[PDB]
Amino acid sequence: SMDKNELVQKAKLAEQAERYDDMAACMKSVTEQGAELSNEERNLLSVAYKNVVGARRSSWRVVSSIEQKTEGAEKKQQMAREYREKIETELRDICNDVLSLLEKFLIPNASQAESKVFYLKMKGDYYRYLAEVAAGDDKKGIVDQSQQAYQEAFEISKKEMQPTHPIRLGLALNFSVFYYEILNSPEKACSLAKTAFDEAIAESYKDSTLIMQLLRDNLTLWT
Amino acid sequence: MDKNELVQKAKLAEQAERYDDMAACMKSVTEQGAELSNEERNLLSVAYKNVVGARRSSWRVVSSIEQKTEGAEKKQQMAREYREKIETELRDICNDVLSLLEKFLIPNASQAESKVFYLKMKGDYYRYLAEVAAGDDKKGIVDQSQQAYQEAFEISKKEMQPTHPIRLGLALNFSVFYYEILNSPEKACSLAKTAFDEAIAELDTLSEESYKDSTLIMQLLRDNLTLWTS
Amino acid sequence: DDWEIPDGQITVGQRIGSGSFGTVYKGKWHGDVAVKMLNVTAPTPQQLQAFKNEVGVLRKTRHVNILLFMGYSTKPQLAIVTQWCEGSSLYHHLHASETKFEMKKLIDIARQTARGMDYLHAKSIIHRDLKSNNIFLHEDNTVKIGDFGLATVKSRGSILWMAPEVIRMQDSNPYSFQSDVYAFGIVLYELMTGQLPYSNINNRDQIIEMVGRGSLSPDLSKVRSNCPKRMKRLMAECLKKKRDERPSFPRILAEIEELARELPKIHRSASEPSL
Amino acid sequence: DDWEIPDGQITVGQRIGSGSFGTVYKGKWHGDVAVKMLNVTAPTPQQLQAFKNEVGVLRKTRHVNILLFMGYSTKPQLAIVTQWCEGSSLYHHLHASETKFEMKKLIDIARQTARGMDYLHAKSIIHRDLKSNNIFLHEDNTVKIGDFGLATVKSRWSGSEQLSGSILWMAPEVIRMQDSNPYSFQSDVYAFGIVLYELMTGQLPYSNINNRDQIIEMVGRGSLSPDLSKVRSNCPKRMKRLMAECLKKKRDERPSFPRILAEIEELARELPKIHRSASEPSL
Ligand SMILES: OCCn1cc(-c2ccc3c(c2)CC/C3=N\O)c(-c2ccncc2)n1
Ligand SMILES: OCCn1cc(-c2ccc3c(c2)CC/C3=N\O)c(-c2ccncc2)n1
Repeated sequence: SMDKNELVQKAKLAEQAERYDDMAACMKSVTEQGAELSNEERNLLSVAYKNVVGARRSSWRVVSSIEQKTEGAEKKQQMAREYREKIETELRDICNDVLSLLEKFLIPNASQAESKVFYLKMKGDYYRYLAEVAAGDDKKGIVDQSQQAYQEAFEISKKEMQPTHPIRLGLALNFSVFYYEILNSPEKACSLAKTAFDEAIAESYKDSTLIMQLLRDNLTLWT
Repeated sequence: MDKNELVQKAKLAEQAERYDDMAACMKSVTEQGAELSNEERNLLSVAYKNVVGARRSSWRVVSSIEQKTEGAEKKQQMAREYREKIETELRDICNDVLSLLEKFLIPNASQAESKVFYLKMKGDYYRYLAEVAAGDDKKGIVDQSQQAYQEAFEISKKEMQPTHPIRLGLALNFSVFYYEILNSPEKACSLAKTAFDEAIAELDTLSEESYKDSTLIMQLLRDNLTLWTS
Repeated sequence: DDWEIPDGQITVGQRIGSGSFGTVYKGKWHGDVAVKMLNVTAPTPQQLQAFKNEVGVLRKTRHVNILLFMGYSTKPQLAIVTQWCEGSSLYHHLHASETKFEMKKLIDIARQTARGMDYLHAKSIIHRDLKSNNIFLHEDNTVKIGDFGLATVKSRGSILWMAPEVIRMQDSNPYSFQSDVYAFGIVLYELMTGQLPYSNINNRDQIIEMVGRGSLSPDLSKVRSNCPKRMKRLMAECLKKKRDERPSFPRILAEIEELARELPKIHRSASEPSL
Repeated sequence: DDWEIPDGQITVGQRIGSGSFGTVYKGKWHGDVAVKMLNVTAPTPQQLQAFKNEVGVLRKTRHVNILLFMGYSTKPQLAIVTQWCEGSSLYHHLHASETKFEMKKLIDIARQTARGMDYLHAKSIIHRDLKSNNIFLHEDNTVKIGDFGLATVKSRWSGSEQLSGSILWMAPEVIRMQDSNPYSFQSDVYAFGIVLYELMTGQLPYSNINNRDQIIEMVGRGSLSPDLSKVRSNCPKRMKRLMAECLKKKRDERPSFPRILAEIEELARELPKIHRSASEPSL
């Protein structure tokens, strides 16, 4: 019910108030506006939904672990499960919002390659997030779409982007953990992770320093 | 439905850091009408303290942005309207807790421990309402905060030892009321220093668990006294 | 002598706690200071021995991780004066306020403490009461070991940090460098555990009785999940039942320092985060 | 054998710079240490007496705002070893990175420096080279006064010194070299006045001037004084008055460090609090 500038201002204000549900709503309206987002607006949408869905992922992991360690108690296990599926539903709704925005606005209105690899990566990450909680009859489908979008972005990633480039470095990180976690293909995942790290060492200044540490931690722990 | 199922789902919401869910569970448990247990009391307290603390922190941030925005008249209008959204949430949370206190907790408190704990909670939530109230209802809310604090303080000094963690916490929050709300540092330091000094005397007395409980609030009193005298 | 402070120069402020042989206050003397003071009217001959022994030990200490002794006074009543440390004791943060420290900060605390007692043992100083209560935090930046009232130079009620041989006291002097290493192992237990050891046993005499025989040892499974495996092994090494299987502080310090280097951000797989 | 450290125990690392009478490196000795050392095979009687005086002075310093002396060595070369300070000198922060210090932290830095020089003068120690480079920030939080190579105990037979290039902090009497003792407690107070100038303006004094050698002559003369009009507006009025008091041209009207300290302590309490009170947390 307001200007794109008014919604972006309320989004930045919600970000500093750490009210990520408000920021997500603002950026959702701004994207339903139809215009290509700027790097700042893109970045705000990313921060918003990542925090919104990360809270639910953290709660899901905690409550699932509690479900596991419930021994000799149905009703304890019954409460944890039903709570896990409540969080699970929230988890799905968030990702469905984000994937609908990705498919109806973000990827199609991306002019340069940078934007469309970023949005396809996000596409892969949210299908991935869906992946973690998928049941199994529909699990397969979601995982398939995750890697399809991921790799489609991957194909364009190391073709127009410099080895130091963080969107690229991050896409690899997410694609590698996609293979390692979601599926179980450590070799491919480890292949990818070491490949990207060494190509980065070969050739943002502070941004890349920390993504290479995340790559070095990953391989150290994966092997 | 069961009270124990509500307590267990409250603990699970606490583990998942979904404090709105924990607060709802505990509100259901307190609306059943029975006197709460010590664990149930502390779960309700933790839940609403997190629920309201999120809003207090966000309110402070956007309020600061509101006063510090000069050039832009439209931006300052947006920060004002978002501050009022957060404020409305804040007030509803506090009014929820104060209604729970008045209707169930305070009247059902048999022991003195319980009645100082709940009167102090009443002082805290009226103090959170004082932190954002402006002009008209401000005086009424400040008075209700001070009144609840004062009654709990008298009952603390008459049936609780100076080291008792509830009395020490009442001292800490009442001194913070004096400093931040009434803007009277001297009276705040007087109350804080008296409670801390009276506890330090008898600190050798306590068991090793009682010592952990008491020292956790005494360190906060001395931190406050260090900040207020500096 | 050259460390005595004339009476009248120190303004003693609020009483804040207790120490080995006296009560501790905050004071002003060219800034802030901590003052441990015995309030007895006429010190008895044992109290003057304790006080001058502590001063003698402290005047040999000059290290960033030792509570810096600044002077002493005797005039109104006997008094030891140190630098002021505004954060509390490690025991406070761990077991009374449960300050949630990151594993990186816990490793740094253990590392600094290890430096402090490497310095101490290298000058032949045995502390004999090392515990998280005697470890002070200075503005969440430096660790400082204190209260040397029970310390000594080795010349020819805090039970949970006492090594088994010290509990037995069957030997004339059970205290040694190794005993200190065992207390350090217990402090590492607190850092990597979040809890004090033997949380289930209720009474003090029972716990003394069982650790002295060896029936009871700390439960290491209670170590937090992100604790580096080298640190857990080092705890095991510092806590071995028999004194001579314990490492020396040069070796403890070197491995914790090496160990502090290379610590991962988090334990499991990690995805890109910009937020 | 009092504070002497045996040879072989100290692992000396990278060269970090120079100090008064030696070059400074990083070292390992029960943790990190700083080492000021003289890179010579055989010390002359003058370098050996200078080193002996500095050890004698440092052995009397035991204060949080004085760089903690930890020991000395004679064996390979003469060396003074101190605590290590991660960070930079206040000179580096103010004029080499323009680290944005808040006025509150600037007040605190001045207060800690004042505590250090209060301690020093109460033990009859004159530093005689107090400058922003000899003030080190440990963990960008704590002030540590260092480099005691030109320091002395106030004695009848005091001293005898390489004043060199760092002369901005030198008081007019020290520039003129015409009175009984050009160095004194008041010379230290004027050096302190200059470091508050740096703290409150952000720049060195006599910065905007055309010629450089005469500058001395002008300060010597009394013709030139720091431009107190470049103090920033958020600098408290008591602090600007106090720095003027520490910079006054005739030694005897400058204040002493007990009351400089009391004034910095009292005015620091009148600045708005940056934090809020703490309330009872969740059990
Ligand atoms: O543990 C909480 C109570 N508490 C006790 C002390 C304490 C304990 C022993 C000793 C000193 C101070 C000074 C002299 C001494 N031993 O000789 C401190 C403290 C230490 C350093 N800075 C500020 C406070 N807090
Ligand atoms: O201009 C900056 C170069 N720089 C010089 C020193 C220094 C200066 C004098 C002295 C020592 C170190 C040690 C002994 C001494 N005086 O006797 C330091 C420093 C001091 C403390 N921690 C880290 C570095 N940096």
